Amino acid sequence: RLLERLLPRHDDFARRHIGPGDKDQREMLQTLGLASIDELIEKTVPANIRLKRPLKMEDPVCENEILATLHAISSKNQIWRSYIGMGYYNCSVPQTILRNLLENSGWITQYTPYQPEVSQGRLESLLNYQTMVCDITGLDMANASLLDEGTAAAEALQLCYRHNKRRKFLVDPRCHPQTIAVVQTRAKYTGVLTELKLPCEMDFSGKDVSGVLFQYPDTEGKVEDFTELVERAHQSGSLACCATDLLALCILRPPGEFGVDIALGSSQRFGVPLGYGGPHAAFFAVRESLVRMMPGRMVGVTRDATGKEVYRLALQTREQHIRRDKATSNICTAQALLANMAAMFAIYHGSHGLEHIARRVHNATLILSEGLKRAGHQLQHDLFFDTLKIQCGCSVKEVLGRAAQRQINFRLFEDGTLGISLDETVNEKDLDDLLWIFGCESSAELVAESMGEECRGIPGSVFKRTSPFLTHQVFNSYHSETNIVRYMKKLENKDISLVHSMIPLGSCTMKLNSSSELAPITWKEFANIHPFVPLDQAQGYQQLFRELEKDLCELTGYDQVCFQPNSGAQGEYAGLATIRAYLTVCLIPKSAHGTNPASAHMAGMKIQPVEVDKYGNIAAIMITYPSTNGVFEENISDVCDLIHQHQVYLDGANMNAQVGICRPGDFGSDVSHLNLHKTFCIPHGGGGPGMGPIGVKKHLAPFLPNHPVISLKDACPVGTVSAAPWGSSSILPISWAYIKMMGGKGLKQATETAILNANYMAKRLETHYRILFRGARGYVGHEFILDTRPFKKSANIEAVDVAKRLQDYGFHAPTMSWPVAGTLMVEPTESEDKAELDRFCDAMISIRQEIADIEEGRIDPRVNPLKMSPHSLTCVTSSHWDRPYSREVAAFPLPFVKPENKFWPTIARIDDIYGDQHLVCTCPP
Amino acid sequence: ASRLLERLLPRHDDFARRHIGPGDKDQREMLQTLGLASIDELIEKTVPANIRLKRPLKMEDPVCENEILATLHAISSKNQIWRSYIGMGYYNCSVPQTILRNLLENSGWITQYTPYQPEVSQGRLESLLNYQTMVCDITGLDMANASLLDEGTAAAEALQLCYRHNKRRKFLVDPRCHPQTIAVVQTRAKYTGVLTELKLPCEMDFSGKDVSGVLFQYPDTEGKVEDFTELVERAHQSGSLACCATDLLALCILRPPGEFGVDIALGSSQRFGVPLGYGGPHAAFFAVRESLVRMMPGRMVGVTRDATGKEVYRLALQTREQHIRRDKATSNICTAQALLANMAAMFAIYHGSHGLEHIARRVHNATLILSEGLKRAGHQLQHDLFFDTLKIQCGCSVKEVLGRAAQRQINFRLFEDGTLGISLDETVNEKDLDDLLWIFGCESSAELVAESMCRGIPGSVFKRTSPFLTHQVFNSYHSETNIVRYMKKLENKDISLVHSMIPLGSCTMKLNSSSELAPITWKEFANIHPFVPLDQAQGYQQLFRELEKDLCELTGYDQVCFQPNSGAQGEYAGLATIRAYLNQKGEGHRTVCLIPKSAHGTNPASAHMAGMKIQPVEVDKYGNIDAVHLKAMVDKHKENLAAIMITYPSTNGVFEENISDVCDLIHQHGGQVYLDGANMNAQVGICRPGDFGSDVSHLNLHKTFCIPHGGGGPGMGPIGVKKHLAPFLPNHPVISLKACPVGTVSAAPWGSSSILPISWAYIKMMGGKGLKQATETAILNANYMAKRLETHYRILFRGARGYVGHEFILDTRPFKKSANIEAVDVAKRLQDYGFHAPTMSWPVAGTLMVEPTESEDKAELDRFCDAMISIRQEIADIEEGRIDPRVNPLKMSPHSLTCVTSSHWDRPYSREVAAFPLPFVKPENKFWPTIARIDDIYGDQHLVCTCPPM
Ligand SMILES: *Cc1c(COP(=O)(O)O)cnc(C)c1O
Ligand SMILES: *Cc1c(COP(=O)(O)O)cnc(C)c1O
Repeated sequence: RLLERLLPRHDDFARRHIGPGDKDQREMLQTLGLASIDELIEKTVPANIRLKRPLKMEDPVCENEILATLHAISSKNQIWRSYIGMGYYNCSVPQTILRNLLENSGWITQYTPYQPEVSQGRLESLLNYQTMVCDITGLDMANASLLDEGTAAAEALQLCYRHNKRRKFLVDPRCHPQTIAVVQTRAKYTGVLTELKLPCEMDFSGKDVSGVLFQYPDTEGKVEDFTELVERAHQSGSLACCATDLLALCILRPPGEFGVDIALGSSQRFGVPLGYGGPHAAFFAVRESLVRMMPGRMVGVTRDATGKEVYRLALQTREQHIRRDKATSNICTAQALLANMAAMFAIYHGSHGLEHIARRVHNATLILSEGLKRAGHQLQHDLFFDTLKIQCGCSVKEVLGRAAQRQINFRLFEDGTLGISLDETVNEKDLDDLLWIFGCESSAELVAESMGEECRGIPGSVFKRTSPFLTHQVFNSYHSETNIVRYMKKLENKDISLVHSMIPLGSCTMKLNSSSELAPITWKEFANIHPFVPLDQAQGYQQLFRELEKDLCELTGYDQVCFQPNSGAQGEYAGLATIRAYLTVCLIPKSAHGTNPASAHMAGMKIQPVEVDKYGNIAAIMITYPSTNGVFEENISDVCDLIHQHQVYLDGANMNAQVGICRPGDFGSDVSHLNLHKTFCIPHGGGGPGMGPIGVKKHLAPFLPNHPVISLKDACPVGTVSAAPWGSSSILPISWAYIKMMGGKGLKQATETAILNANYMAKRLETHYRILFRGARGYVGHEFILDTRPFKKSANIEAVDVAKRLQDYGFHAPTMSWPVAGTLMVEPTESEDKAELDRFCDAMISIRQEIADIEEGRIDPRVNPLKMSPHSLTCVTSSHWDRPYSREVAAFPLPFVKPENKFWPTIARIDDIYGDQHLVCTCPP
Repeated sequence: ASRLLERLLPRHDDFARRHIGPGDKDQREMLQTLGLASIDELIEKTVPANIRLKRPLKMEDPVCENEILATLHAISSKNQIWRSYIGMGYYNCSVPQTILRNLLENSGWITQYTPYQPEVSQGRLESLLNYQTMVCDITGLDMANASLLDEGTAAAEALQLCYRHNKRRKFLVDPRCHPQTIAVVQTRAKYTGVLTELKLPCEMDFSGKDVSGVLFQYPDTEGKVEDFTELVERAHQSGSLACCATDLLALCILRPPGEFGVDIALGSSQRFGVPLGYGGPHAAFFAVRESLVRMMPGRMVGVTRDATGKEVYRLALQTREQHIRRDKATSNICTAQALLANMAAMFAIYHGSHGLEHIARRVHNATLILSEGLKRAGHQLQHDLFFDTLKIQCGCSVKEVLGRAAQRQINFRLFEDGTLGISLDETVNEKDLDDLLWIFGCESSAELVAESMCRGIPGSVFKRTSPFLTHQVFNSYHSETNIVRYMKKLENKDISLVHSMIPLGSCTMKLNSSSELAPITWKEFANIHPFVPLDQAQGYQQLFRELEKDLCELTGYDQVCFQPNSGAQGEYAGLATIRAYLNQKGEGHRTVCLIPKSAHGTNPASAHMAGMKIQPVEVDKYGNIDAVHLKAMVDKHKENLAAIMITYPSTNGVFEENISDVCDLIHQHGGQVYLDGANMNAQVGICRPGDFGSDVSHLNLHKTFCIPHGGGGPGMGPIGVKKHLAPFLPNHPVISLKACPVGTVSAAPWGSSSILPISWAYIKMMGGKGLKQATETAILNANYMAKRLETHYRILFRGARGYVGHEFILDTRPFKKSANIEAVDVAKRLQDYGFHAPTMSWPVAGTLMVEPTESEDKAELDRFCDAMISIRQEIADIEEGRIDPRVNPLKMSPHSLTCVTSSHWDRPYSREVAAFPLPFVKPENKFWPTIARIDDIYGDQHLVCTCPPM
């Protein structure tokens, strides 16, 4: 149009997202000996599996309009005061943690702390989170987060099965309903029988029961003594698992002190938004003797090469990347970032501030309780923390009518009674609205005057907490705003992130997490809605779900998406369970991510491994296209046809090599998870949050996950896989914004440049290191493997030496020893420009020459920069220097590493064995 | 006495507990160190009894931090965000979100102040050098400063520069300059003694050789692009200078002032990625020819060497500024708009010349399109050639147009003569063009108008053909990934409040809280045009009233004027109001202003700018105003006495015993009392300047009331006045503030309105109790530090009973004789201990002045005292011969990373002593000075004030 020539688009976000401009791409193409981008794709991606017609999507939205566009959606939501409860409680998110951690690119762009020596910040903070959970729950050791409350409870069930092998598990029906549904789904496919029984109905006599799950306080609000239940279970060989609340436990005697084996719940009310379901770090802590069976990551204390006390992920042999189908769970990405928010919450308040918040909430509930009783309403339970169950003396409708006038939501119980869960945000004004809602012609002031100040409730009961918590210096040091900012910065600056340098982690897609994408996750219209609100309050979210679904259906070739799964691994489990509901043998290549076999074990499938040939190539199969080695298989249609002849799950984690070029649904796949936090810009967050939505073909849609609280429907659902119906809803705007900004053209170009960048790097490094696997005509997809294994024989150099030595050149290492042990796998993504790629290649080329010096007797084979790496500031600034290379070689190996940009590894090399032999997983004194 | 509810259900939080560092335990220990039982005893012994409050501050109940944003939202949502195409120097722009998030809302960019200590400030120094380079390239002039306050104040500075250059008393102003620009220039001329004349180029008479300079605008306020070559040449042939107000976006496609002979180019940098802000803050630009640079106002970054010979940055030719030359300085300006200059530089780095040309072409073509649509519809365009601004005579009724405009919530500029101004901007899309065309009754769409259309600037002789932004810095960081990395690189070179206490005397480096900062980027504050109709800014009005009333109550004044956009502007404004009052009263012969020699350099400069005869008053050996010399000087000038400028407490941190007497004395002899409020952090909740005889004070919101220091701006300097001065307070020619106004001192009626919420939020969160406690702890902390250092260094001045206020001076001068150690040695050596130095060599040369503020806790204060105590022992080593006097830690400081990690080490102390002097300085928190010691003389001898190659 002539308008478009006179008045072009204001901006094109693809130009900001994609690093290499025109000049870079031409030069990279010259380096590959190719005339154009299309030629590269034609020589990489098999012709017969490419798209017929280009992605059909909306015209791209300029970056300078994306927030107004999205506001037109989010403003459709209504922000009521929700006192629904059910595991989500509004809280006061300290603005300084929101600003300096959540909206800080130096906290949120890094991923899992695999490389500890450039990750001590987030490792300390996750150690703070564990310490907090252990102190408050009263149990011995806690993990570095699970996905949500209900999954954490399923993991408790699974832990119990792993401990004693018994096929029965008793559930208290007073657990939250979404918790029950997720535990029953896991039990169903793991082969364990669950029974809904109250403590008095629970029969342990038969010595068949693995464990019991109850809640404290329970879903109705009641505080109950489980000492006797726990003792009865113990005398019959069963374990006792307790879902709980960290705020409640600030004044309640905790599960640890009435014999509980496993304590779990959500950390959400410790300073994290409602988020319309997530993301929230769940907690999960166990007795000392159960720790070998712990799920997820767990920070421990160890030594470095100098003997300094330092942090690192401990007992890693439990996890998916080592033990695969024999692992303690399929979980990979958890909710590291939001665990760190909650730990900062507890550091900022201290035990003293958490007691103040908890007492205040409880007294506000006690006050409301007396007001309602005065007015002729009936309270079902005398002792509670923050939650009342009310039989209305007057009409329930007229109450709800008034409640609607003050825009307040209650929990509507099946039996016609009401749930009210007060929280940290509740003040006098709200109590007055609440008392007016129930027709009590008395204010909160006046009700309080005739209560007196004899202690009542929890402080006046035998359930009074007497044990201390958060006595470590870290929880009693950073209470001024000035101090917490300084502390958050100190830990930030220890962690190498995307504000520093490329993090080319294979199968992680460390691409740009844009500001404009990130902004909306802290908008009140997304962050401050309770997941279980009536749907007329969440019509903005509905529209977001539809638009993102439709877009994702179009990129993948599937028919319907389910947002419920809140990690890739959860999507695999969900996808496999949907295949089983539609219908047990699951074929899995040995090249598959460790989540693949673990998910299948969790979904109750018999795993048959399939071998990989020497060129790297190969109820259901799990495939990945491209290969977890970055190579496109020539005849993937044939594999899909073959399985269908006798369903096909396709792992989507490598979709950044596909988008706008080919689609898994077009070539025979029935179901895929997508990693939104890897391909679609959700921030990696130090190891979470992520989302793992599954696209399915028409025929699987009737069996997709449902939810017992908010209904997601010929339906025949597999069950329920996450605590919240659409998982971590509040981070979904990030991927919607990427997609709507990029458009069809931009998304295609991003995939193009991801492949270009990976091949350019491989090309540059091919005469220095072996590129282990390639496609039929020699080209890789979006990543490649450098075979460092030969340097073991020639120089006694291991991949780990190269990993640590890279830190000295200003780079986080690529992915290590997977899919192939003793190798590096490299994924630059599209967001990094030529000069950044050239620095990484030059660092590797220079390291190659260091290996050559050892291979040639030019430098001591025991004491060289590779074996002594990383080189800390304390090492390099010491007066003591007794090494046969200079300090310049150690810390500034090439001229692009300058004092002006020098990132310091904060410690010497990590000792892996020592920490697991001296297991300490709480902040030491 | 409390309600039962308040005991069962106390306040959710108290922000004073987060703002004030020392808790109960700290304060008890500090009190023990002072030998005092309680806080009240301290105050009783510090602040004289007779000037203290008779009753507590009467203020609203404090607002919990967890409700402050909801409370403020109830005010801000009263504003209406229309699409404003008013123009008049403010043009909506698309603020790149990544710069907003990673710079504006980064505490690592905004908490630091003026880059006095260059070796821990190279980041923001490079960025200000980027800003200068950008201005110089785009304007085509030789050297630019590191920001002025706004467009109109920059134009007044041009007038003043011209007077300084040639001493002629006439200055010609084009009436097609923006009206607020004219009003601010006329106000400055009025009190400086220069006569302005409003004359069009053809009416301008340069032939008498009595014209200092001329000011015109390009494009002018009506939108027109005109050739000023001949005007400039005529002025030059008669000895006058030519000053040009301009627009940086416009100049991306227009040949700039540099290429038609202009001597001074200025304007606002606001379009380059900074919000409308309902007036501010925006960095103004100001650039000059090579030969005029000695007379430059403000700061200016220059290139120099460090001790190793490395190329590095620092503030250049500092002898021009207020802190050195005082009343002989090139201006009174101190705090400028450093942070917003850095935003605009990042804007230009992110877009490059190529992206700025794209934005500018797009805006211009959007205007050309609108232009053809209006002509088709029967409306008359007054000027053929424009950038983004049309002047329209409506073919139909103006009312029916404005009626329709109101229906699409669009504002135009209403000219006095019944015509309309429309200024398009970067935010204007097809949809808006269509609304605009519908507004004027053109039934054609933008698409259709465009189909029947190079013309405009590209088709004219005004086409820009000169390049700009050819340096690598403007062609390197176009990916979002790169610009984030670049902003971080510069952030991490700058020590800030995310690292350690910055105890800068006379700066009040207190907490800039997140919850206070959050609202400044709310659309309801950030995206309103300063000249909108007032029914669109009723939230702002309510904010102004509430903050005014609160500030009136803390100060004892009757009315506040928010127009002045720095403390120094408030001084100038306050002094000018005193002169207008005196003129009204029959007493304009009174021009003498008495100023103690201890006064901030802004004091004498402001008085010179306001046209007062300065008489210095001496200070005695005890640090007080010399009562004999004062009495003499009062008597000498009693018939001509206009004012005194005092500071309570003194600029040395001491409370004067008889300040009432000083005020009474001046009032006895026919003059008014101006009180410099910059030290109000020692007063709030305890005493009030209005109660003891003061008539007028500026307050520094960016010092006492939590506005972020921003690397040297932004600030606000509101003046409180007594009833009798209120009729003479500044007004504004566009939005009426009323009366017999002094004139207009800032471009925007309430200055930088969008940062005012920060101080409102501090005040409403703290309450009467919290504000008092903050002042209490500021005084406690300062005395505790002085107490701990008194046997190692001389505390130069104290109050009558031995106690200081909120700051104190360490007399380091004796170490010159005993060890050949200068204050600067101590300043640089402190960097090695992880601290930015305190304020240096003012009020007393060769000394350090220390202000911890209330926001820092005991352990942080103890770290600073231990660093000083340890440095004392280093000085002792030189005094007693234990270490070389030339080569020791103090003389070699700061110690950079490159120095300490070198293989070559030839110093008589260890690397550990150099970089980790005490155990609290650890690898895990080590802040590195990024360069060796700065060479001060070399840079001023080899003046280079733009980014050098590569
Ligand atoms: C990264 C990745 C996953 C991620 O699973 P999460 O639970 O989201 O961490 C799964 N599969 C493959 C092949 C991956 O590369
Ligand atoms: C900071 C200051 C000023 C002027 O403030 P600006 O905002 O920089 O103009 C005046 N007097 C004293 C004592 C100051 O500290």
